[PDB]
Amino acid sequence: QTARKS
Amino acid sequence: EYAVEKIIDRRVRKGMVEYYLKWKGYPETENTWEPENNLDCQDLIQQYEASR
Repeated sequence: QTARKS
Repeated sequence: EYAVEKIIDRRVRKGMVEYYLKWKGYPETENTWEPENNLDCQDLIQQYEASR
């Protein structure tokens, strides 16, 4: 689905 | 914050599980390693560990 980009 | 296309790889760094991600709509050159806590892709993760 989605994810945070560090 | 961004839509994930697929998980390409998995590794452990600093005792943290990380996934190499291909972002939807972005070039392969933008693939990045992200700690598992950063992901909201239970389906993909589930599928990755399964076919792993």
